[PDB]
Amino acid sequence: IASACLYIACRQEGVPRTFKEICAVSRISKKEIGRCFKLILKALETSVDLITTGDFMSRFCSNLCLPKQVQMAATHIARKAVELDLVPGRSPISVAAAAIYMASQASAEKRTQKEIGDIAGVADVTIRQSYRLIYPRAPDLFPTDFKFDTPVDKLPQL
Amino acid sequence: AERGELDLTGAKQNTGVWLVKVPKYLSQQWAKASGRGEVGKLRIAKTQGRTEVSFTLNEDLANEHPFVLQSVGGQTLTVFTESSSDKLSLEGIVVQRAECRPAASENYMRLKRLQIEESSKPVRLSQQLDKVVTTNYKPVANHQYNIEYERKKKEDGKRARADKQHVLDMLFSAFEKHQYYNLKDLVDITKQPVVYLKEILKEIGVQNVKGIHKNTWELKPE
Amino acid sequence: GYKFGVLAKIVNYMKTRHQRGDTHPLTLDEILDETQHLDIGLKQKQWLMTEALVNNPKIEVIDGKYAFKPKYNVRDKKALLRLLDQHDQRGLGGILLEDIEEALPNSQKAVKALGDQILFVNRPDKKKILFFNDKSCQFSVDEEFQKLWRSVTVDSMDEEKIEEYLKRQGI
DNA sequence: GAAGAGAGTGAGGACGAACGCGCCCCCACCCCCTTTTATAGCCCCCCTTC
DNA sequence: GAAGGGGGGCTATAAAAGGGGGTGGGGGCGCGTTCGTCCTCACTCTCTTC
Repeated sequence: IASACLYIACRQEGVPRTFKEICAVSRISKKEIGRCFKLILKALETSVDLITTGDFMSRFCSNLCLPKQVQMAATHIARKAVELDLVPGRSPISVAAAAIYMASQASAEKRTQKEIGDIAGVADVTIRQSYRLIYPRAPDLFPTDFKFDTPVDKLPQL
Repeated sequence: AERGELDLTGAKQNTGVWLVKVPKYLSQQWAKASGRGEVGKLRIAKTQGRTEVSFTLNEDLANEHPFVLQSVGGQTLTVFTESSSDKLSLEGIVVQRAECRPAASENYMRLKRLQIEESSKPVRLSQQLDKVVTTNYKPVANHQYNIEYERKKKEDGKRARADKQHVLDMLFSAFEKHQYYNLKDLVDITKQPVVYLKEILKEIGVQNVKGIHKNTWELKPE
Repeated sequence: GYKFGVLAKIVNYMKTRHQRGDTHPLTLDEILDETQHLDIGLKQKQWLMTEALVNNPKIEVIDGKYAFKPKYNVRDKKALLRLLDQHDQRGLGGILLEDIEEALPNSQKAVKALGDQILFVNRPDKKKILFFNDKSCQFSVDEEFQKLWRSVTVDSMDEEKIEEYLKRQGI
């Protein structure tokens, strides 16, 4: 119950932590926290705003030690990708992780898929799937005033 | 003549031995090979009214150690050995004490500093981190210990309700080993559900109050 | 079990056999057959014959053979009333309701039929103790009488004051 | 006429019953187990290519 | 031996069954301290004694 309450309190305050992040600090598994999470909402008759891809960019990018411009580029990519519906049904975390990878590979600081997965808690396969979906529209997603250390045309293909 | 007897023959012969205090580096060099049968030569020179003792390090070993004698009248020292076959003996009696000193003064301390620094290698100091560690509490769907424990429980499965006759036979058979059993321990032996086991135990068994630890179940129906 | 497990099954099998309604006695060897204890030790065969089957209060020695003891156990309303009467007459004490229930099947019918003849005392653990209702001298009064009687505190008075009241009122 | 053991009183030291302080246990109460299903994403293990 | 892909699994969603297992709340119950009860002892009067 406490782990779910901690998750809900984070969501209510505008700084969500993913179920995996709450699980890492608790002996309770993600499955159990999610079960308690839904029950608490019914019991309290409350609701939580739907999470967005940008709700985790600050934590993920900072934890990856990525420059601020990369963080802004990743946020723009993730927001645009959802706007363009290039990743329908994908989890916001996966979209954010893919956007971070796309932004990271376009700057001097390059992070592997495993590195982005560890902080974000998303398996590299899921990042690979999301990255493949947004890769075709890479030039459009990137901010117009973005300095490409690696040209968009030469971004990793996979 | 017994195992604890000490072979005091050396004392009878009044054999004389010398006790020498030497630094580690001299012994460390000897310990390097320690099997060549040679580490150096001990040279003693005597004059009309003065005697000097000095030791020379082997040339191969290196790739002057003056000796100063000490008074031995203030204390009596004897040397004995413990044989591996449990046969203790007295090697002899110390007749003179000497000390080994380094000939060099200035550059010698350099080796001492390295020895101190070498002794400081195991010594450990706190280290600075330029960046904050972010690999702690990494997001995980379920803890590795939790899933392994669940896998073991799932594989093992829940205990089944065995027929009363089989359970009764097992309970009676185990009664021979010990007079009284604990409910928790008895469950492990029988490997049956607690509720079912208690009902079977209640049908015949009873619990006796003991003032030493607590009331425990007794397998004897009477 | 060796020297201890076999006897338990004999008692259990004997108890179950009586519940079927077979009052006929059974021999030691006969009982062993249905209890899968044919390989019982010889010294246990004599031990059960000499000690276990006689000292126990539920074993009756009839014509050499052994039979249950339903007579001692209460199995009728009249026996239930008689047992309580003897307990009161001899001052043996009450009997827990659970003990009567197991001995007397459908003890509720007998208990309700006797009605007030049985005095029930509720233990802290919900256990009921049955006592004979000695109808020699009875005295029941209204509740408020006891309330007023309880209102008259007497434990907090000394003997001198208690006895002084007698001469104070002139009695 | 002149003085010993013993006891009241003052006053100090050791051990048991009661009060906690929890260790353990027993007992409700709940959740989990299982199967079925379509769906979608996410994730992990094994096989394959280089 | 590193990395990608295929196959498989986990999760939620209802509902029902019956029973094992985990868990919170009491309830009798043994063990480490604490105070009162019991016991011990110094300093004098006293009846009795001489």
